[PDB]
Amino acid sequence: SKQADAYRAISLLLRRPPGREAFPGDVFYLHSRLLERCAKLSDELGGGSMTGLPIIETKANDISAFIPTNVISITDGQCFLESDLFNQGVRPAINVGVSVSRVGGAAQIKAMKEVAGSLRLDLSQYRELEAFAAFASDLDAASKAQLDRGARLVELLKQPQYSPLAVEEQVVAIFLGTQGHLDSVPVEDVQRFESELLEHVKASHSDIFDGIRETKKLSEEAEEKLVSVINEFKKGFXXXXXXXXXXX
Amino acid sequence: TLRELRGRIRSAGSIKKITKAQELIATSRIAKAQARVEAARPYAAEITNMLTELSDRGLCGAYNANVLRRAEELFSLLRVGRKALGYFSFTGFSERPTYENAREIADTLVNAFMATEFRSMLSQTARYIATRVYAALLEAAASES
Amino acid sequence: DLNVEIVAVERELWSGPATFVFTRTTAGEIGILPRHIPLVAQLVDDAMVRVEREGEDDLRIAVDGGFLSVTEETVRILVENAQFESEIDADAAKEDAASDDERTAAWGRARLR
Amino acid sequence: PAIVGDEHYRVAQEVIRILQRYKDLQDIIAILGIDELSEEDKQLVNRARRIERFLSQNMMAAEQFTGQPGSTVPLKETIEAFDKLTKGEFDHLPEQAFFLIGGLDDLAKKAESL
Amino acid sequence: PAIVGDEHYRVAQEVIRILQRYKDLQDIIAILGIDELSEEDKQLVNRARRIERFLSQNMMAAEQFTGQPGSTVPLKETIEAFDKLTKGEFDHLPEQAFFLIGGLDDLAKKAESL
Amino acid sequence: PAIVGDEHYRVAQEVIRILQRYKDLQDIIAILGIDELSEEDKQLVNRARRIERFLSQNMMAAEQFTGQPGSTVPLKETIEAFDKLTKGEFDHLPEQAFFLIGGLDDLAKKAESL
Repeated sequence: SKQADAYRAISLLLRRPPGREAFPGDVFYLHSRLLERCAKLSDELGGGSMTGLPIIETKANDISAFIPTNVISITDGQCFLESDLFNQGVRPAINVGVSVSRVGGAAQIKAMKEVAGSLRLDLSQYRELEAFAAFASDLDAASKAQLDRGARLVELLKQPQYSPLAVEEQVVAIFLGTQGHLDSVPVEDVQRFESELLEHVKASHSDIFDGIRETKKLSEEAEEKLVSVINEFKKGFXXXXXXXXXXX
Repeated sequence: TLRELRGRIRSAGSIKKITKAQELIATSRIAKAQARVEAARPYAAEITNMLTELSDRGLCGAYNANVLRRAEELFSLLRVGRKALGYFSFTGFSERPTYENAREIADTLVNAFMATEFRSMLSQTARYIATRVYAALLEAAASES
Repeated sequence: DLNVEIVAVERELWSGPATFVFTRTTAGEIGILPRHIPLVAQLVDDAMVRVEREGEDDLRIAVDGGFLSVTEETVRILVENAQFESEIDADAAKEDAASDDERTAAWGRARLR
Repeated sequence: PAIVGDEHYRVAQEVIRILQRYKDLQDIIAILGIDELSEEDKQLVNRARRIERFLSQNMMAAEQFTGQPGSTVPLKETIEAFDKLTKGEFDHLPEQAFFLIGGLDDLAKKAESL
Repeated sequence: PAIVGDEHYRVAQEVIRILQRYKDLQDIIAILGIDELSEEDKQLVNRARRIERFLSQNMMAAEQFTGQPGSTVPLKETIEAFDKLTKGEFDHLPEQAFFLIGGLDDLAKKAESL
Repeated sequence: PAIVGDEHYRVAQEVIRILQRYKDLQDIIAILGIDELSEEDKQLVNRARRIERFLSQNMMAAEQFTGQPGSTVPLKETIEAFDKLTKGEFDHLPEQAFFLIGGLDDLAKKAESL
C-alpha cells in the first residue's frame, strides 16, 4: 500500500498522467512483476520455491478500492481481517466467508484435509443459523446442536499472539471439536481445555503426535486412543465456571 | 457520504435476519399451539357430555388492535396480557400456557359468579368456565403466533 | 370389557379396554364393571386401579376430576392433574401434608404408594 | 500480557468485548428495542451503558466547562473498578451514578443522593 | 406573525410539526409499521397522512391530465380547514375523502359517496 | 416459445417453479420438517429432490473423478425425461436411481439393482 503510494509520488513528480485515485497506469503492473517472481520451480530447475505474503491496508474495510482489487486479482487467495471480529474477541480476526485459498487441499497434509474437510461447511451453516441462537429452546434439536457445536469451533480457531502450534497439535485440536468432544464442556472453558489437553498428550501420549508427523494421517487406533484420553481428561478437568460435566 | 449508507446496509441487513428469525420461531409456536388444542378439544367434549346429561410481547401486526376495537365497540353499544392492561389503564404469561397459569384467575371468576378465533395463518377474527377460559387461551396463543 | 379412557385436561393418556376399574368417589368406593347403569360421580383425592387382559394392573393418581359411564360400553375418566407411579418417588406429599390444599393432593398421591 | 500483566490485559479486552457487542445491537435496538434481546443480552446492554458512562471523568483543565474540579485515578483503582463492573457487582446502582466520577467512593456517595 | 397574523403562523407551524414527526417515523414504519407506535403517535400518523392528502388540490390548467375542473380556495377557507384537521375534528372521515379536493363542502360530499 | 418451441419453454419453466418452491420451504423444513407440509407440498418436495438429482450427469472428462464413463443426452431425450418427472410418472423410483445418469434406460436399469 505504501510502496504504491511511493511510486505514485515519483510518477506525479516526473509529470506522468494520473488515473484512478491519482495513480499511474502501471501501478497494477508494478505489483504484477513483483508477485509473479514468487513461484514453485520445476524438477529440472532444482525444484525450489519462494512463497509470498504481501500486505494491503484497506480503509474502512473497503475491498472495492483500486489498489486492493489490483493485488487481490494477482495473488492466489486472500486472508481478509476484520475490525469488528478483532474487537469482538475473534483473534485472529479472519473472515471465513470472504477469505479463500486458491491452491486449497493441495497445500494440506492428508491429516488436516480429512478433519478440516467439512469444518468449513459446519461453520458456513453456523453463521446462517447464528441469528436463531439468541432465541434459546424455541428451535428443534438438529439446529440447536449445530449452534452449540459452531460456537465451540469458533473458540478453537481463536489463537493467542506469538504462539505458533505444530501441525500434529492443530489436527488433534480440530478433531476434538469437529467430532464433538467439547460439547459437554462449557464454551468459555474450551480455550483452557485445549491448552491443558495438548500438554497432556505432549507428555504422556507423544506416540500419537509422532504417528501424525510420520504417516501424515490419523489412524483408527489413534482415533480410539484420543477418545479414551479425552474422556479421562474430562473427569480430571475442573470447570472454571459453575459445576463440571464429563459426559451424558 | 458512503459511511452513512454502508452503516444503513449493515443495519437493514441485520434487522432482516432478526425479522426472518422471529418469523420462523412463530411458525414453530403455531404447530405446538394447534397440537395442544387437539388434546384440549376431546377433553371439553367429554366434560360437556356430562353437563348436558345433568398478549405480553408485541410485533403481532393488528392482533391487539382488532381485539381492542371489537371490545371498545361492544362495551359502548351494550353498556390478562400486559399490552391490553396498558391500553385499558391509559401478565408474564408463557408462550405455551398451562392450566396452573389460568387456574387462579378461573377460580376467582367462578367464585365471583357464585357470590381471537383461529381460521388460517393470515386470517384471525376477534369447572366448565375454567375450561372455556383455557380453550380460548390456546386459540388466542395460536392467533398471536 | 369396557373401553376405559384415562384423559387429562392437558393430554389424553390412555384409552385401552380394561376388564374392571376401582376408585374412591364422594358417594363411596365404586367398582365399575361391564353392563353398568349410566352414572355421574365426582372423584375424591385418592388412587385408582386399571386391570388389563394381560400384564400387571397399573395404579395411577387422580387429585381432582370425575368418572363417566353410559349405556354404551365406554368408561371415561377426567382428571385435572394425574400422575402415574413409573418414576415419581420423591414422597414430597408427606412433607407437603403441612398445607391443607397440598394435603388434599398429597392424600391422593400417598395412598397410591 | 508481557508489559502490563495478564490481569490488566484480561480486563481491558473484556471491556472492549462488551462495548463491541453493544455497538452491534444498536441497529436492532433502534427498531425493536431492549424487549426482543435475551436475558443475557439485556444485562450486557445495561452493563455496557454503565461502562460507557464510567469511562467519562472530570478533567483538571475543565473547571470552566464542567464546574467541579478534576480527579486523578491510579492504575490499581482503575483495574479494580472495571473488574467489579464486568463481574456485575454494581448492577443495582443507577446510570447517573457512573456519569463524570473518578474514584469508587465518589460513585457510592452520589448513588445515595439520587 | 407580523405580516400574516398570529393564527396563520400558529396553524402553519403546527402542520409542519406533524409532518416532520411523520417523516422521522418513516424508517420505523417501513419495517414494523403503525402497530408498534404509541396511542399518541398512531393518531399523529393518521392525521399526518390525511394532511398530506388534503394538501393535494385540483388545478385549473390540469383538466386534460386529471379530468375534473380546478378549484380555488380562499385564505379564510384554508386557515379554517387546517385548524379543524390539527384539532382532529375530521378523524372519522376516510383517507380518500381528503384526496384532490378544494373546499370543505367537497370533502363531506365525497365522504358520503364512499 | 418463438426460438425453442412451446413444449421446451413449458417444461423448462415448470421445472423452475418446482425447484423455486422447494428452495422457499428450506427454511420451514429446517425447523419443522416434512410433516407440517400438506399432501400436495409433500409430493412437490419429493419430486423437487428427484429433479435436483436427475440434473446431475456423468461427464466424459470426469473419468478420473467419478470412475464411470460420460453420457451425452439429446434434446428430445431431455424434454421427454423432465416431462415425465413433472407429471409424476417416476414417483415410485428411489432417489438414488436419479443420481448421476444420462438416459432414461439407465435410470430403470439402476432401479432394479437397488
